Amino acid sequence: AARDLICAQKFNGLTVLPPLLTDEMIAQYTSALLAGTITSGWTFGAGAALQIPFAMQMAYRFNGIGVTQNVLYENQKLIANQFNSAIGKIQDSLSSTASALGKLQDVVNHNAQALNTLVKQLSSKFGAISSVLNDILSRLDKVEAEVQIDRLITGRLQSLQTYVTQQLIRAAEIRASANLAATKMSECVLGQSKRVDF
Amino acid sequence: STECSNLLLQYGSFCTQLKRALTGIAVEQDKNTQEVFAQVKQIYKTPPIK
Amino acid sequence: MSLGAENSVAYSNNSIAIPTNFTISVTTEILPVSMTKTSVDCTMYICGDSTECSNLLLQYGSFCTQLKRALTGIAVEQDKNTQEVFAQVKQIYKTPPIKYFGGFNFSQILPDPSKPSKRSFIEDLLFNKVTLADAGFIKQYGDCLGDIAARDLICAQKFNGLTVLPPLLTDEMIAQYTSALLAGTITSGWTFGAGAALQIPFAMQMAYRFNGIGVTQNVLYENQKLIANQFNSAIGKIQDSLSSTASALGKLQDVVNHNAQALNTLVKQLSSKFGAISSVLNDILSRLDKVEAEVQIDRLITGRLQSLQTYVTQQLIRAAEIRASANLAATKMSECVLGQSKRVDF
Amino acid sequence: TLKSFTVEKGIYQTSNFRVQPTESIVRFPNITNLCPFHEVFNATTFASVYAWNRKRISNCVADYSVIYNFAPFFAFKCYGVSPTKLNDLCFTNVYADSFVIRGNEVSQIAPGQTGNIADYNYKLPDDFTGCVIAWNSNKLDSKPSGNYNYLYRLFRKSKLKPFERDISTEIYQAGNKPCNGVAGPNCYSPLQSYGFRPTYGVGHQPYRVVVLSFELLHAPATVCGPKKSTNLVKNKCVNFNFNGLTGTGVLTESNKKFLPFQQFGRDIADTTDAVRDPQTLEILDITPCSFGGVSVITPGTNTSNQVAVLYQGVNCTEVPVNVFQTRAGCLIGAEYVNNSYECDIPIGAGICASYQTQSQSIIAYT
Amino acid sequence: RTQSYTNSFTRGVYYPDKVFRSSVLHSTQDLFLPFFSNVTWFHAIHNPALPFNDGVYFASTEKSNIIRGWIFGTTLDSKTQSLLIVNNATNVVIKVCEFQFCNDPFLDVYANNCTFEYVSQPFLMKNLREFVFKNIDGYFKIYSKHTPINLERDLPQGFSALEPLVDLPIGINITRFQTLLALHAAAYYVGYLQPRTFLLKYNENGTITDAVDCALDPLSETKC
Ligand SMILES: *[C@@H]1O[C@H](CO)[C@@H](O)[C@H](O)[C@H]1NC(C)=O
Ligand SMILES: *[C@@H]1O[C@H](CO)[C@@H](O)[C@H](O)[C@H]1NC(C)=O
Ligand SMILES: *[C@@H]1O[C@H](CO)[C@@H](O)[C@H](O)[C@H]1NC(C)=O
Ligand SMILES: *[C@@H]1O[C@H](CO)[C@@H](O)[C@H](O)[C@H]1NC(C)=O
Ligand SMILES: *[C@@H]1O[C@H](CO)[C@@H](O)[C@H](O)[C@H]1NC(C)=O
Ligand SMILES: *[C@@H]1O[C@H](CO)[C@@H](O)[C@H](O)[C@H]1NC(C)=O
Ligand SMILES: *[C@@H]1O[C@H](CO)[C@@H](O)[C@H](O)[C@H]1NC(C)=O
Repeated sequence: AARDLICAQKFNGLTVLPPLLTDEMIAQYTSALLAGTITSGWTFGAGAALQIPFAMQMAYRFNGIGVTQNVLYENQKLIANQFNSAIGKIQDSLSSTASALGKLQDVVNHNAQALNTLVKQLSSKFGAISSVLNDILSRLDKVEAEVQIDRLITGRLQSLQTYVTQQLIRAAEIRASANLAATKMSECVLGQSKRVDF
Repeated sequence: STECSNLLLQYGSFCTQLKRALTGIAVEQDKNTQEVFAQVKQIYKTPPIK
Repeated sequence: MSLGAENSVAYSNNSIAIPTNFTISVTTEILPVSMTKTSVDCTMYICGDSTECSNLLLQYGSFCTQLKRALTGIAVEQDKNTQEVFAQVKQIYKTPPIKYFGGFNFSQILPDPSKPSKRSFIEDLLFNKVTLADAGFIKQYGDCLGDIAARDLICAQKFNGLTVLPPLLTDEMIAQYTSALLAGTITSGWTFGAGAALQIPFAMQMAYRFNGIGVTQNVLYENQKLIANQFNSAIGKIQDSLSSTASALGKLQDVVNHNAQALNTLVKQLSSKFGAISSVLNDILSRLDKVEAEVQIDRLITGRLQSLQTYVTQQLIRAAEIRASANLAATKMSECVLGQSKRVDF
Repeated sequence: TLKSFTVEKGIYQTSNFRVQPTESIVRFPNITNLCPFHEVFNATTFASVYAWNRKRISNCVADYSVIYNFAPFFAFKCYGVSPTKLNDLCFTNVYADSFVIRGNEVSQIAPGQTGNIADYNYKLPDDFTGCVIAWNSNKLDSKPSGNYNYLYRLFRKSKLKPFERDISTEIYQAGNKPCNGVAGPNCYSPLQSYGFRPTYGVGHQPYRVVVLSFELLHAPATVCGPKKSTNLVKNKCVNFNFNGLTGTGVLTESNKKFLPFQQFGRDIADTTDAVRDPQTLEILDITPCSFGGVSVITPGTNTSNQVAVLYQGVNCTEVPVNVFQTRAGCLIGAEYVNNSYECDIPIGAGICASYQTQSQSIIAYT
Repeated sequence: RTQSYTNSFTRGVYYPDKVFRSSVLHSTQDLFLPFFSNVTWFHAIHNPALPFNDGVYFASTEKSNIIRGWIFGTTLDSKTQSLLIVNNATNVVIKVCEFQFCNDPFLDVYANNCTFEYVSQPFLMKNLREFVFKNIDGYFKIYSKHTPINLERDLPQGFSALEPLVDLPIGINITRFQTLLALHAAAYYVGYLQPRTFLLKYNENGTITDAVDCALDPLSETKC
C-alpha cells in the first residue's frame, strides 16, 4: 500500500527498544499482589503471608477507620452487594466512556509526535541550497559542498539536541509519577492508609 | 555519506553524550517499572474455591 | 527471567495463622543529598587570555552571565539541601558517659574520641568505601604549578577555567549533627523532635515502640535480652556486610562519577575544530590575517559556547534530581528518626 | 558586575585575577643562509606541465618581500596561510613547482579541482597549505609562428594522485586493437602542443605558474624567516615564540624523556605542554602563570561601604594580580575572631563573615 | 623460493606522530598492520617481484647479517629512479640511482642521474629487526625497530613500537619491491598494511606499551 510512519522513522536511524518485562510478567505481578491482598490482608507486605478469612480481614479494616467490627458482621450482605455494584459500575464506565485514560494516551502521543518532528526536520534546508546530501555532493565541488553540508550538519545536530533535552525533562516527570505509583502500591495495596485523600 | 561522516568527526563527542543520555533514559524506564511492580517476593496464587 | 518462587497460601473460611516468635531486622537505606559545586569561567575556557577572542566574545551578549547565574544557583542549592537534611536538631545533645541502654550496644554508631574527626566506626567504613575524585575543594594550584610525575586531569581542568567550590558544612560538622541526632534519639525518644528533650529509659522507650505496632508491652519486658541480642547481631551483620560487600554504595559513587565525567568531557571538547582549520587559537591568530582568523575564531567560539551550554543544561537536570532525593531524605529524617511511622515500606 | 548602584549583603563573584607577562622571548634556529627564490622566480625557461620541476628549499632564511620584486604578478594566492604573516612563523621544508599553462587552466591549480591539468598533469591534495603564484608571459613564452616547446597530457588510463609525475611517452589506445607502437587508427600521442601566438585572446595566453608548498612543523625547522632571537629566561611568566607558535606561560626545566625525533608534547585539551628549545637541545615545561577567582564580601550599601575580598583557591603568598587563610582560599579585609555565631555570609569550609560592633568592622569566624 | 605462513602475533605498531604523550590512551587512524594477520615467510636459497600494496611490513630474524637493502618501484630494470640501499660495515647510503642489476641480487665480498645520498649511523648492528614502508601523497616513510628476541622460533609476542628514521622527500608509483642477498640462506617476513583504526596506550615515560585493533573482534570494538 503506502509507506508507514514507523518505517520512515526506522530508515533514518530512529529505533524503539522493547521493555525488559513483558505484559504477561506485569500481569503475573499484579495477580500475585491481588492474591496476597485477598488471602492474607496486609500481612504479606511485612513478612510471611498469614491467612485470614476475608470477613475477618474486612472487620479489621472497619476497626482501622473507627467503626466497631459488629457493624460489618451485622451488615455483611449489604456491604458485599455494594462492593459488587460498584465493581459493575466500573465495568460499565470502562465499557462506555474512554476519556478517563487520557494520561497514558498523552504519554503515547508525546513520544509519537517527538519522533515525527525529528523525522520531519530532515526536510529543512537550514540556509543551504538543498536538504539532500547527494544533490549537494553532485552539484557542487568539494569546498562548496563542505560549506552546505556543514550548515546541514549544524541544523540537524541542533534539532537532535533539542529532542534529547525534551526527552530528559519528560523522563524526569515520568520518574516522579512512577515514584508516586510505587508509594501508592506500598501504602494503599500492602497496607491501610490513614492519610486523608491518599 | 562518507564526506558528511568525516565532517561530523570534527565536532567532538556531542553524539556520545546524546547516546549516553538516551541510554540512561532507557535504563531508567525499566527501573521505574521494576520499582513499581516487583514489590512482592513470591508469586502467590488464589485457591480454586472462590 | 524468573519473577520469584511460586507460592499458594492455604486460604479457608475458618482458618488463621498467628506468629509465635519474631525477629529484629536492621536494614540500610542510602540516599544522595548533595553533589559537587562547580564554577566555570567562560573567558578563559573559550578564549584562554586572547584579547581578539575576548573582543569577539563580547558580541554574543550575556550568555555567560546566565550560565554563571545557573551554576551559582546550583551551588547555593547544594548547601541548602545539606542544611535541610542534616540541620534539623536545635541543640547538640551529648550522650552521658555511662553507656548502658538496656543491653542495646550502640558503640558502632556512637562516635569515639580517638580519631580527630569524631566519626563512628560505620561512618569510617562508609567514608573509606566511597572513593572520591579529590577535586578542587582542597586547593591544588601550588601542586599543579609543580610538574611532578604526569599531568593530572584535575590540573587540566583547573588550567582551563573549571573550578570546584568547597561545601559550607565540613565533614565533622555533619558528624556532629548526626551524633546529636543519635544522642537525642537514644536518650529522649521522639520527644526531642516535638519540643524539649524529655529523658526516658531505653527499655521503656522500646516498650512504647512495641505498643506503637500493636504488640502488648509485656512482650518486650519478658523478652528483653533476646531482643537486645538480636539487635546486636543485626548491627554486627551490618558491620560485616560493610566490610565485605562493596557494591551497596553505588548511588553516591554514581554521583561522584557523573560530575567527574562531565568535567572530563568539557576538557576534551577543547581539542575539536568545529569546522575550523585548527583547535589551537594562537595558530589561527599567527597563520592568518584579521578577517579569516575572525571567521575561524567565530567557529571555535560557537562550538565552545554550545558545549558549555550543554554542560549547564545537564547540570540543571541533575540538580533537580538531587533536590528531589534530598527532599525525600529530609522527610525520612523527620518521620523515621524523629518519630515512628505507620506508613508501609516507608 | 551587578548593573546596580546599590548592592545587598552577601558574597559576589566579580572577576578573575591574572598575572601579566613581563618580558618577551623569541627562540629561532641559528641559520644565516638565504633561500634561493631568485633562481626559482627568475629563470629563462620553465619546464612543461607533465614534467614539472620540483625544487627543495631548506637550511636558509626566507624573505617573502622580494617575490613581488622578482616577478610581475597580482595575487599571491595562498590557501592554508596568509601572505602578510609568512615572515613571522616558519616551516620545515618549502617546495617550488614551476610550469607554464594557458589562462583557462589557472583555476584548476587549486585543491579539489578536476579537468585536464588537474586530472592528468598536476593534482594538488585536499589538505594543501601553500601559495599559488601565476602571471602572464606573452612576451617570453610565445612566438608568431607558434610555441611548441610546452606539452600537455590529455589521455591517460586513470586520474593522477596528488604530487605525482608522468614522463613516459607511450602510444595511447582506446580500443580493442593494440597500437603496438604505431600511431594509426584509434591511436593517439598523449603529448599535444599549446601552440602559443600573441594574436590569441586573453584567455589563451601563456601563464607562468609557481606553486609554493609549505609543510607544517613536525621535524626540526630548516627554513625560518627573518627574526632576531632573544635570550631565554625561566621561572617567570613571559611571552614565548618557539619556532612560530606563540603563547604566555612559565618555562621551567623538564624531566620529560623525549625521544630524539620528538619536538613537542601535547596535553589532553590539545595544548603544547612541553617544548624543545631550537638553540640548545633542552626540554622545557610550559605552565600558565598564577590565576584564580575573586569574590567580594560585603554588607549592604545601606549599612557600609567596607568590603572583604576572597581570593578563591589560592595560597596567598602568591596573591597579587588582616590576612586569614581558609580552605576556600584566603581572606583579606576580615579579622578572624575566636568566637562562634550563626552564619551571616557563607564563605567556605565552615567559615562565615559578619558585621559586628565588637567601631564597626567585618569579622570572620567559624 | 620456499614459502610458508606465520601468524603476525600483535606486531607492526609504529609511532604515528612526533608528539610526546604520556599516561593517555590515544585513537589514531592510519595504515596499520592488523593484529593476528597472515604474514608470509620466505626462505631464500633460490624470484618474481613482490607487490607493494598500500604499504609493506618487513621483518628479518637473521644473526649472520645477510639481508641488505631493497629496491622499490615498478619495473626495476633501469629506465626509472627506483631506490637503492646498501648496509655494510661502512656507511648506509640510500640512493635513488638506477643500476640495471641482475635478477638475483647477491652481494660480493671478495649510475645515471642521482639525487639522494644520505649517510648516517649503521642500521644493522637475537637481532630481530622491523621495517614499515609507506607511500602517502608522494612521501616515502620508513620506520624501524630492533628487538633482542630470546627464543628464535617465530614472531614473538609482546610489543615493540617502531620509530621513524628516514623520510624521503619524493616517490611516485611504487607497485613492486624486491630484496637482496649476500654470498661469499636469507629468511624474511612480509606483511601488508591496511587502513585500520588503533587505540594506542602510552606509559608514564611516553613509550607505547599496548594497543587495541578496533576491528578485530567485537570485544576490541567494545574496548575502543
Ligand atoms: C466455607 O468453606 C467450605 C470449604 O470450602 C465450604 O464448603 C463452605 O460452603 C464455605 N462456607 C460458605 C458459607 O460458603
Ligand atoms: C558491645 O559492648 C561491649 C561493652 O559492653 C563492648 O566491649 C563491645 O565492643 C561492643 N560490641 C562491639 C561489636 O563493638
Ligand atoms: C647554534 O647554536 C648551538 C648552541 O648554541 C651550536 O651548537 C650550533 O653549532 C649553532 N649553529 C650554528 C649554525 O651556528
Ligand atoms: C634575472 O636574471 C638575469 C641574469 O642574472 C638578469 O639579467 C635579470 O635582470 C634578472 N631579472 C630580474 C627581474 O631581476
Ligand atoms: C599553603 O597553605 C598551607 C595552609 O596553611 C600552609 O601550611 C602552606 O605553608 C602553604 N604553602 C606555601 C605558603 O607555600
Ligand atoms: C594464510 O594463507 C594461506 C593461503 O592459502 C593459508 O594456507 C594459511 O592457512 C593461512 N594461515 C592461517 C589461516 O593462519
Ligand atoms: C620509566 O623509566 C624509569 C627510569 O628508567 C623506570 O624506573 C620506570 O620503571 C619506567 N616506567 C615504566 C617502564 O613503566
